[PDB]
Amino acid sequence: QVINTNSLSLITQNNINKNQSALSSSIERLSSGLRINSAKDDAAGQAIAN
Amino acid sequence: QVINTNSLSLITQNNINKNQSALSSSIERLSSGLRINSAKDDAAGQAIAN
Amino acid sequence: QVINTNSLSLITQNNINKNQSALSSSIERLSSGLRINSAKDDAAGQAIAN
Amino acid sequence: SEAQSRIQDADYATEVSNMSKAQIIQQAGNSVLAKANQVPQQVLSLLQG
Amino acid sequence: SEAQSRIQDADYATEVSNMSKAQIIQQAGNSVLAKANQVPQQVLSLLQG
Amino acid sequence: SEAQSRIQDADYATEVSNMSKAQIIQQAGNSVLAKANQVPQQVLSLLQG
Repeated sequence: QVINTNSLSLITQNNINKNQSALSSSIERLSSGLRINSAKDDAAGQAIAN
Repeated sequence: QVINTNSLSLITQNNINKNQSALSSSIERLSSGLRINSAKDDAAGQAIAN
Repeated sequence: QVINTNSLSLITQNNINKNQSALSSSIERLSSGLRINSAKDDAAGQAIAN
Repeated sequence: SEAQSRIQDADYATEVSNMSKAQIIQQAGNSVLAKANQVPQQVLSLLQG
Repeated sequence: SEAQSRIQDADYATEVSNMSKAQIIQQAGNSVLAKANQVPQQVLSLLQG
Repeated sequence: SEAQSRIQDADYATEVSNMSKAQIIQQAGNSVLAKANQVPQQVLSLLQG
């Protein structure tokens, strides 16, 4: 009942943003095929692999 | 479920390499006809033969 | 009907990993030609064969 | 080599499922966003102008 | 020697059948995973977006 | 001559597997590139135009 001052689309935007990171990470992992691609993952695994 | 980096074909390659030595030794033995053709075999036998 | 947090593909994936062990063991067994390849199989048979 | 490959080399079986996961959630949330943005004009309708 | 061979030296006849069985189950599981993963978008379609 | 053979003359057994690796990775990469670049039109879907 308000003019864009308290609209509930913001929570949907936030949820889409949260799932965007998962989507990008999944696509990148499909592309590379490696479980760890950078330091954002478990750094210990990267060090052990190296 | 991974791309050839956990490939079990490495085991096949290893076994092929192990049997390659036996195959080459057998062919060389047929060609020479003598058991001891180098010091790879029993060196004591070679000394006694000499 | 639930939002993707209880997907039944998990069972299929788990079954795939269960059959992966059998597949790898079968291929290795074909490659080696020997029933015993390591201590994972019947160790008593391996010791007796040695 | 076999031991190292267990740490790297992400299992594609779970990754394709997660890809489909993320895609479907993203587009469903997009449609829900559109539906939510389709809500405000009820007050304009009640304005009768 | 022949006694020793009877403990080692797996019979190829059973192992080849096991090989084919394992390959069939593997690709069957792949196909079932794909088909099952293609299910969730029924709710997406229901959402009408 | 055998000595010189041990340096040059790469083993084909490793190279066939390397070729299979490279071809499979290239196919998977091109397919995932297509699947990635077919995503952006969700913003067009949001616009409802």
